[PDB]
Amino acid sequence: ATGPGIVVIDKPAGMTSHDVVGRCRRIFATRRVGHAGTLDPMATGVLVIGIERATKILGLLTAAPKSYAATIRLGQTTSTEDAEGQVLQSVPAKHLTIEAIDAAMERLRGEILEARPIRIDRFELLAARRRDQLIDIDVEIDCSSGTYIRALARDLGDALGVGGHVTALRRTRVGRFELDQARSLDDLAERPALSLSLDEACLLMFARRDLTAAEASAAANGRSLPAVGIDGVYAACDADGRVIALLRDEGSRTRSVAVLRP
Repeated sequence: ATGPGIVVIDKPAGMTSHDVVGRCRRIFATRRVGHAGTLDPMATGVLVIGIERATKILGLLTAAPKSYAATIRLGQTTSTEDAEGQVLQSVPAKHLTIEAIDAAMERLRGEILEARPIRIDRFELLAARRRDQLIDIDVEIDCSSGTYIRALARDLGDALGVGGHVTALRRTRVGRFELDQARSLDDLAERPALSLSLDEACLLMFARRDLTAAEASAAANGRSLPAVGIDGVYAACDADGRVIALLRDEGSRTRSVAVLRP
């Protein structure tokens, strides 16, 4: 009933990204639902959902930069590298200083089936608390993907010689979408609404090209148009501002990325 669009969800802890999609299928009374990239079950925070034909732009959202707030427990390793597993190795971290921790964090910035390059762009220390023999640190991580944040925490613990694991993980950003635009699933169930319509999401994210009636008919069929030198994927709109297709300029001709209004 809402039409196509995107919804920014604040995922609850423990829930899979698949099951969020499941709940949205029920909420929006449709089977055409997808997400723009998994968020770890133990994590909370930003998960971007597409409804109806907005599923066709999900791939353009998946490589977006991400930011996380995390807590790492120094002094203990666990079987899962998070607080859900049993403690395996336990040694006091009490000798560690802010200087030592911060320096080891700085050192872990950089680039880490086919092997994929994962960038840890930022690894910033916010706070540190003593918990008897252990140290809990609150951190912020900017990365291309959060898939190996557990490994990062383990690597930090390893670097400091005390071991580490993640006790809290919260995604604060996916591309343009932060937690201030995110709603809870109960909030969404109460009043089902999109964050943005598909038109709104494309016009926010991409460059824009207004098409004549002739160009608009050709775009709706996925046929090529003359290129105008636009840089990157762009929204090709009709006279009414409706986004017909997402295109890319390649030399003198366009190539269709996705047809949104066939």
